[PDB]
Amino acid sequence: NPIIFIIILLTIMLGTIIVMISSHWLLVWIGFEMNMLAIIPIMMKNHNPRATEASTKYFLTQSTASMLLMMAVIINLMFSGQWTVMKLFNPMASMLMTMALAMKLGMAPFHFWVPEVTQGIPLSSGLILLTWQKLAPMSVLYQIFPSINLNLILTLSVLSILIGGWGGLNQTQLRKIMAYSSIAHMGWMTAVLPYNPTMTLLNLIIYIIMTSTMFTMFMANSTTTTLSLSHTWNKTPIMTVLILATLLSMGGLPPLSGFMPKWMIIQEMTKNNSIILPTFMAITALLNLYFYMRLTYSTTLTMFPSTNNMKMKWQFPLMKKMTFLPTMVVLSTMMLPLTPMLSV
Amino acid sequence: SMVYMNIMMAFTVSLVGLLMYRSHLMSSLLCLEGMMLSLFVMAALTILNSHFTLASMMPIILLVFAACEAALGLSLLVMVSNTYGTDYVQNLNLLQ
Amino acid sequence: VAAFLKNVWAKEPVLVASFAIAGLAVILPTLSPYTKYSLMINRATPYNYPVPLRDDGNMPDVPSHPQDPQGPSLEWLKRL
Amino acid sequence: AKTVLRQYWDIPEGTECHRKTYATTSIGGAAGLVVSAYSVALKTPTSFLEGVARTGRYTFTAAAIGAIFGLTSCISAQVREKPDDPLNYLIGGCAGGLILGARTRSYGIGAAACAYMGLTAALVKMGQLEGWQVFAEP
Amino acid sequence: MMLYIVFILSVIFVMGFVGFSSKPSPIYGGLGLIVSGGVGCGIVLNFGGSFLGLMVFLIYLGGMMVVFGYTTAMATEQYPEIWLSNKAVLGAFVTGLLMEFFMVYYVLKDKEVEVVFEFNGLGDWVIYDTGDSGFFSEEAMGIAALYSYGTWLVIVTGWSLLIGVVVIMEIT
Amino acid sequence: VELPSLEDLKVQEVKVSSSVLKAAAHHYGAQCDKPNKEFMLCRWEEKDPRRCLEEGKLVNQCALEFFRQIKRHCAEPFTEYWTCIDYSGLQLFRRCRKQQAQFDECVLDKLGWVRPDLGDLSKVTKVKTDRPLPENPYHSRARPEPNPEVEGDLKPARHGSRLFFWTM
Amino acid sequence: MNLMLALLTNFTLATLLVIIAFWLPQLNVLPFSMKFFLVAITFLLFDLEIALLLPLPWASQTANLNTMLTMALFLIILLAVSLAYEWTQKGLE
Amino acid sequence: GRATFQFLPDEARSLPPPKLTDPRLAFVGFLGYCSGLIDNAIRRRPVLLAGLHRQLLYITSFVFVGYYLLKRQDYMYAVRDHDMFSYIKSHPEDFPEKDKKTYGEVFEEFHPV
Amino acid sequence: PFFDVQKRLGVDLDRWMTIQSAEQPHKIPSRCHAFEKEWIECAHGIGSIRAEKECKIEFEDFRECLLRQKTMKRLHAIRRQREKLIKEGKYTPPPH
Repeated sequence: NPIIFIIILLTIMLGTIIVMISSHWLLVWIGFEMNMLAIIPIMMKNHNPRATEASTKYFLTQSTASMLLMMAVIINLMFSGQWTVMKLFNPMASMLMTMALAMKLGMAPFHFWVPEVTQGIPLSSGLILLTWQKLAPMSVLYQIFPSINLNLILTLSVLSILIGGWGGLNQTQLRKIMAYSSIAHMGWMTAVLPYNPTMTLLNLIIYIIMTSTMFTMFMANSTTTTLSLSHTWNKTPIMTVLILATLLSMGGLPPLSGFMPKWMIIQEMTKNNSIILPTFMAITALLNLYFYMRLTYSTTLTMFPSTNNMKMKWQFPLMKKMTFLPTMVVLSTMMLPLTPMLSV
Repeated sequence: SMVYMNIMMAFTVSLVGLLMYRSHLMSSLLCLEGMMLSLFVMAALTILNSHFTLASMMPIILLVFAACEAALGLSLLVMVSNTYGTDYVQNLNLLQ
Repeated sequence: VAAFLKNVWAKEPVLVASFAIAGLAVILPTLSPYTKYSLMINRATPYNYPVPLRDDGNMPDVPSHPQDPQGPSLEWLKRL
Repeated sequence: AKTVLRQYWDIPEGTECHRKTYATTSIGGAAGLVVSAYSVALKTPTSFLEGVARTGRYTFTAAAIGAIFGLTSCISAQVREKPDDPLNYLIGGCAGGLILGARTRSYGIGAAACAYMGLTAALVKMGQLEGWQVFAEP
Repeated sequence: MMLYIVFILSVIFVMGFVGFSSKPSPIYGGLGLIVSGGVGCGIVLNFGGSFLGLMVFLIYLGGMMVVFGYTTAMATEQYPEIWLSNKAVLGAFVTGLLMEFFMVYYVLKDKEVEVVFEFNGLGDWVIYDTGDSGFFSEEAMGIAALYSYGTWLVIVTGWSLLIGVVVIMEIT
Repeated sequence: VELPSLEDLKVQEVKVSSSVLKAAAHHYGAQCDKPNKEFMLCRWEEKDPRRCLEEGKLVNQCALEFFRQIKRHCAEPFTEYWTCIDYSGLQLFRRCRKQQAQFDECVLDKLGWVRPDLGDLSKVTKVKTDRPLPENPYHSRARPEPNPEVEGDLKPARHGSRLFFWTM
Repeated sequence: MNLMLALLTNFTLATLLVIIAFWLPQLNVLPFSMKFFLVAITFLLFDLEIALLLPLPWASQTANLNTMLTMALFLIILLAVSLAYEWTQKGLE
Repeated sequence: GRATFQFLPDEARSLPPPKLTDPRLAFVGFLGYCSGLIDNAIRRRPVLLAGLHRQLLYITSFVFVGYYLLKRQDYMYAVRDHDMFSYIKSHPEDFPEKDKKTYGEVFEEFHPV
Repeated sequence: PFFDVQKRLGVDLDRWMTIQSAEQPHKIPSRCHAFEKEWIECAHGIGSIRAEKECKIEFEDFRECLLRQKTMKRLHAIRRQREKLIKEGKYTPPPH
């Protein structure tokens, strides 16, 4: 078990390398085919039947998310037959390209693909592995880019933040609260992509870091919202300020660095005179903070820490590269004169 | 030609309401491997007549992963029936 | 470890013989010079048609007569 | 399709109120068809005459509001002074919303029906007037 | 034995999918696939390629279908039934079955029906379109699978098959 | 496009059977060598076998006299030689090994020819300059023109990154 | 054109005889077991990687050989390493 | 943009460089000075001016990274401006030579109150 | 995104199983082999944004090589040029 637990973990990133390093439609077929075969035993380890009744819902979704891709691949074999990763030379194929590929980056359609998976998994350790599946198909879209029907890609993005802004008003499961708002940032970096595909990854990098800090701060004891009442006066009061340092940043306020892509997202989006569409998104992003307020009101205000059981013992977790993470996640908004020069 | 039109309707046995529904859940996974050979042949039409001679490995290496993907999800339905005895996709407890 | 080959060959004498055929099979293609005769023949099998070329001045070698000593010598095999 | 909207802004211009709303009820007649599709698949299994969905009559609401959506224009765009103006096209928003106020009764739902539906109507002819584009390109 | 012998198998191959498209009490679903893929193997055996289709008997029709047929006995231990002997099965079997001949009914049976539904004429020998003759090397299609230039595929695909065993060496 | 007439057709095709055509098959091309390799350049180097129709008759004409030559002088051990290989099955060249010497005793003797053991069907040659080489090939319409580049001089930023306020 | 007229006699002969066998000359007027499942899955794994092993005799009349030599031996390695980890647990088989 | 898969090419030798003692290189690591204090503050140090080896090498991390990061950043605007000027220099019809007129021609609106 | 490791370090992952005319292990061409060799020559230094507006021609006959579309449209209407006059004579040609 502990030898191959690295080996299974090793081949996941081996999959997404082959997605990035190829000029061939059949290798990128294989690429996130073997990824979908490498995620399954991570879901299992304690062999609980709820984990099995979550992975199989995860399974046959991504099976079709594989198998629909190849149906697009044989069309531009019948249409000019070249296999370089380029324009698809058929709008009937590019339609079949994107809205199959959008399953693995789950949009406003394919609703319960995200929450029903992430809720019900006992492994709340991670399950940060669902950032890799946010990383691999974005590394195809940078190359599909100059042949899209241009209306389908923006329609899924306007709907993306519309449902994600609504989902967590009806929630206590902080996994589902973090399952939602993963639709939110995946609407923005699609909505840039017709206008300068560079600086899309700027939204991608900031989203990785502010989700990496979130579950590592959730790996103290908390899995339920009212369980985040009983740690300030029980586990550690130092965690209570630090969790307020991130939930307010990821809402996007300008003195923190969570606002930083949405600062730059308009400088690109206008100057190409699309005005009514960024205004509808930024006003929707107001609702992205009322998840966090009404959640930060619970942990930072000492809301009745009952159940007398005092932790006089020390803590030994594995906070691996943890304390160096919210130093570019708060105070980096002055520290990006050109993030669009090293990445772009 | 008409040999491309059929088979192209034969690809539309991947009807999604008959791909995860209803119960006797093996009938769902049935047409998944049944969605294979609608792509093994349809590729092998155009590769063969237009004498490519190099992409012959492509439908062969297709069927390598086609059973290998089909090998995985069949195992989990045993693990469904390990604690239950029947598949019955109307089984639902873990909600969203 | 010297009796380790004599306390398993008197214990499980099946896979012991397999590893000896796992051996003596990887090593020997890099040893005897009967190989690279395998390469000289497998390249000198004519499938397609040898199309001639156009002369312009030179003529470095090989005039039009096929039975002239103008090309290589693969006729060692018939003498072999 | 975009052939319907291409047949909308070109010919009538307030006039020809016989075929104005005949081109304008089709969008309203097609709009309830989309929500009827989810009302049988997301809402649970209905009676033995599917589609037999939960409240029903969604097309019966949608085709009526889309009928009066062009009708209140081509009457008022004919009778006041004969342009299409933001003040002129404002009037179609209020009473067209109150079918959703008449059905599913008022004082909490129909009271906002004239409220929100009118302001979003007047921006449309304002939108084509100043040269605005939603989906532009360089 | 006529000229239309290739196309007439393809239409039969369409209907093998419809035989299990609803719910054929899934033991006959195996008998929906063997009838299909064998005819599907017949379609590949035209056009030059002999070897590449016959393996689908071994690797899939002898390979996947047996293990497929090895299930639905170790699970689903209820009482099965012959399909079409109910009203839950035949409720849609005829619906796409009419269109399968209706698609053929006017693609070319009229003179010009019409513009985009009459582009492909039925027959007659342009379905093959394989002249002129070839070589004595192979089919070819005979020198088709090579451990020349494609080697990066084999090291990846073989190593993917290895870790497939380990995931099934565990939980089950 | 255009096609040549029904004339320059109906020339004397060698109406022989396939076994008697593969009977000799070895002394045939090993001594003619003038129109055939020129016809190969006429087909391989230059495509469109419609400017290339003439020498297909020339190599055909040489084979006409060729079987007429072997018929007049030594044909009795030839006629028995394709007799045994007519007894069919894969047309092996070791079943009729015995009768080969009775044919081949006089091909080097009566009319005096060669036994091309292994030197034939190899060793790519050159032939002769006969016709103009088809430069400016089949269409070769244009390249067309590329787009110009910049060489310049790598200076740093004019005032530095010029983004919103961002002095340096 | 008899392939296809070659087996049609063979299959019409079998279905004929049953009618003289089962028909007209008669006229009378599951528990699950895990150890019996994992061998079928194990077989199909070694059933795939012999089909990739399959194109060998055409892969000898070829170009430079040590590419085809050292790589074809590698599939047997992956077929054999797969045994050894599975050899650590076979069950009552 | 040619010669890909490079962190920074060998065409980047004409850089001043973006040297030390800028406030950014001061700032890159200034947060790292605050960062290592938090690493004490998580695991109940409780010192907050702790052992120097944990109090250091957060400083050594960002400072070498930040200087090695700024080298391509000034290069990237430079190569962005390196391409722009020639296309400005070419196509004179795409860059009109406008005539400047003084404030004797302009008759603006004119709107007083 | 496309990091292109194979450009700096000079090995090919594949790069050979890419187009219709690259390797052909015993020099056996394809049916539309003659138009690949022309269509690549058109837009090589072109940055693909004017290629859909500059070359525009060698892509067309190449695309119609792969289908023989209007050739099949031209040949089918011969069955309406003749073959509606079946009983109206015009055997044309007599055998052989």
